[PDB]
Amino acid sequence: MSFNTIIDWNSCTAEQQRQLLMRPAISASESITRTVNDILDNVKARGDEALREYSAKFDKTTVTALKVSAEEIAAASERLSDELKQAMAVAVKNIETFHTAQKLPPVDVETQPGVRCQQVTRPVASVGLYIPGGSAPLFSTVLMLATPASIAGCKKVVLCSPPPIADEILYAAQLCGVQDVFNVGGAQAIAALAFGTESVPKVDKIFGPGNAFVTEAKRQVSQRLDGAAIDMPAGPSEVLVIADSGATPDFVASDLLSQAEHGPDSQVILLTPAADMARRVAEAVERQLAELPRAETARQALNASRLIVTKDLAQCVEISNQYGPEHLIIQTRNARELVDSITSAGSVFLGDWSPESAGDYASGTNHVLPTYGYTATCSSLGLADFQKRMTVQELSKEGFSALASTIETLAAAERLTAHKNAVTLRVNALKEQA
Amino acid sequence: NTIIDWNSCTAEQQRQLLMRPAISASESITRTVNDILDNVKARGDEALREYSAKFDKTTVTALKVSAEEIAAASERLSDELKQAMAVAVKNIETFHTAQKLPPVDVETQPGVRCQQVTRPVASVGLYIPGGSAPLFSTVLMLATPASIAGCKKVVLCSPPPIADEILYAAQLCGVQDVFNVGGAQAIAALAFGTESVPKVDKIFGPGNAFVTEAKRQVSQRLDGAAIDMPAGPSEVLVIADSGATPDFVASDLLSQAEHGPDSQVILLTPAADMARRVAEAVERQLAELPRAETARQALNASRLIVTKDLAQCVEISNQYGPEHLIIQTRNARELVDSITSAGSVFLGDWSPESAGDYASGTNHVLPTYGYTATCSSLGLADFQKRMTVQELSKEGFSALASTIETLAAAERLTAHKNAVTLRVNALKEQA
Ligand SMILES: N[C@@H](Cc1c[nH]c[nH+]1)C(=O)O
Ligand SMILES: N[C@@H](Cc1c[nH]c[nH+]1)C(=O)O
Ligand SMILES: [Zn+2]
Ligand SMILES: [Zn+2]
Repeated sequence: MSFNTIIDWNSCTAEQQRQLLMRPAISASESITRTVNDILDNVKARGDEALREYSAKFDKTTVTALKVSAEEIAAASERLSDELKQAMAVAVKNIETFHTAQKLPPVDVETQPGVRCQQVTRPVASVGLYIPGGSAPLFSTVLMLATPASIAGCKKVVLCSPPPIADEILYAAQLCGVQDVFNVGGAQAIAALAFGTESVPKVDKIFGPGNAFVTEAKRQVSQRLDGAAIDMPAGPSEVLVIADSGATPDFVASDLLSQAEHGPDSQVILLTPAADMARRVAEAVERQLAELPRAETARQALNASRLIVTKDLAQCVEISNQYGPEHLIIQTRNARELVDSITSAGSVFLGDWSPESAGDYASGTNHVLPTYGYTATCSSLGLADFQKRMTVQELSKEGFSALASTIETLAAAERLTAHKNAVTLRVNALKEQA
Repeated sequence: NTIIDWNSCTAEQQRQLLMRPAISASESITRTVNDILDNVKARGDEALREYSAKFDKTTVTALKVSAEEIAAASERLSDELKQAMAVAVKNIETFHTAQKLPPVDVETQPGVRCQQVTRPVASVGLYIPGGSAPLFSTVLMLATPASIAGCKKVVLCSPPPIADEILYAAQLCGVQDVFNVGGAQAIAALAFGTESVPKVDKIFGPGNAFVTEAKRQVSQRLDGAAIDMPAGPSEVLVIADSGATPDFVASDLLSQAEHGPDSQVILLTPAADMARRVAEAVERQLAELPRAETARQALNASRLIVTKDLAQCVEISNQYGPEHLIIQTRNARELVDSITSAGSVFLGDWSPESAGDYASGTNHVLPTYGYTATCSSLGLADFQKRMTVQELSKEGFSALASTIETLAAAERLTAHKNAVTLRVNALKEQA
């Protein structure tokens, strides 16, 4: 249906092989940047009045109260089925158990007698969460963001989403303890969280992906001093599946399609030692695609897919590590054995019964992951992103005295007399006193 | 001098007192650093050698410092220094090794195994400013964590000629390659790589305005590389009570001030008497510092503030979020819990900033300019990444299947839902 079939890796030239491992390039659109720039400055200078002006020309019912009332929340709540509410409770319980398990053990050591050094954590005081709106509300992200923030001890957690806000998002927010929910979206919401308005509190860090304007807004506020920090840069979503001859074509295909339906820009890749497996997966994908209700998105994403036949699993791992996929699914006989050799990936799924779908919703891991190659240096969203590491040290007189000569020597070597003098004064004071 | 009586200040005058300087970032340098990167990415080494002629008399030939050139430098250093550095490295190594994250491995539900593991950042490049007196201590601070993290490639760039202290330092911490390159071009070389300098995944280390600007740029490019953290002027804030020693407080403010003319120096104390004595001690000590023009210049921005009580010192400190916080009070340790924002904290009268900058073992590469609000001190974590792993058994998956379908269904993600149904049906037929 307008596309490729399979690629024999070793049949490609060294150059072509390097072109596949590369991801598409993004523009900059001098226009969107300028548009977003004016949006941010406007929101900072004219607050809620400015937000209502945008709400006006962007809606048939200009928003009045920015903060969703507690009454509107309880109403949305009752309208959801018990089935769905219970499903969310299961997801939150497992997400909570996994992230709670990431709490850093205390770091407290005496590098040498009398020289006590510690590392303690402090939560980011206030965080803002953004959730896109629309037809199909991806309320699960609310669970992924608010849960870790709650566990970290963040003092303030607020959320913005394009009005009207779905009952699922509102319920997901209440369930995770989100304190305030605001009727704002796009680059304006990011600006509202980053700068603050009469209604929206200024937060220290903003979490949550969005469209091109949300992404640009997050980039801009992270680069401004009067702005705020952000969770991570965005990029197209990806999935790489490593499958041997023992995998089930339909399982492989269902995972490639799950990722593909996340957007026309999703990158889906299959690495398999078996040409036969590749062919079967390609056909399963075609057959399953034909049953997908609204598969135009999935269809377009598949045009950039790559079903690669390799020499063996070792070459599969070599290729995967060079790529560093956001999601890595290992459907091979010795799945867990390979993990150790996996040097780069956002989140790994092992075996036939670990669908990407299980991780997006209820296994407990976070589905907010690095993509577009950022897997090379950034990590999966976790507890650490809602905290800060602070260092503390205390030297006793004895500890200080034994380290003094070393400090003076080094300070003197760097020609920083005042640093050296700070030690000398203390040393003489100690001789004196006793 | 000039003592500030905090509470006699208008609420506005107050925040204006602690406010940090503004930003220049003059387009002049934004462009200069830009065309510099492009050139390096297109014409690699040929570009680098063209930039050596310009800045500094080196006309660099071989970019990589030879092993023989390093051994010679090592021999020219005194035993006293070499031994000083071993103490530093040993302590730094001990503190960062202690930061290792114990592995996370749990079953959120029976048969649903979730783990968090760590992987090192593949390759990292370290930048060290040159000059007559180089702060070679930064080498120990960056290269030691990189060694502990298990980074496969660790390289360092520094303006030629590179002092012996830097070469020895690099070698002691196991840096693999040292390159005769600096400024905005050294950063571009690490981000894009050249025929001699390898492309790295993350770049660490502070430097002048051009280095700072190049890091920002390469961190904002798909073709570039990630960086450790944004830059800013260094800061020191001392909280001292009636029991503190004027000369000790002054020596810490001056330690920070002697770094650069933009250093922020701040004293908070509930005793006017103490503030006045500290100002006098600063005056006396200043007159004896050789390279003290900049220290005096930094002090033009200093603040000697008198608060009403100790609690108010903690309040102001938390609002500011200083890079270095020194607590010279009689119960320093107990105050720590109430400190919500600071880069590195020093407790008591025997914990001078100098100790932390050199051998206590903590890292002196800290977040500043208010970034302590969300950013952290450099540590092991900045040289690695967390990767999650999950494996659901047949039982675990079956116990979660319904939940996943219900959720996927609500988000209208059909393929996500069908991935579960396919598996549930397969299990039913094998049951
Ligand atoms: N795949 C989405 C997460 C998700 C939500 N629902 C299903 N999946 C992401 O990239 O964040
Ligand atoms: N005080 C410096 C580090 C330093 C290097 N040498 C002496 N001190 C800082 O943390 O910015
Ligand atoms: Zn998904
Ligand atoms: Zn210092």
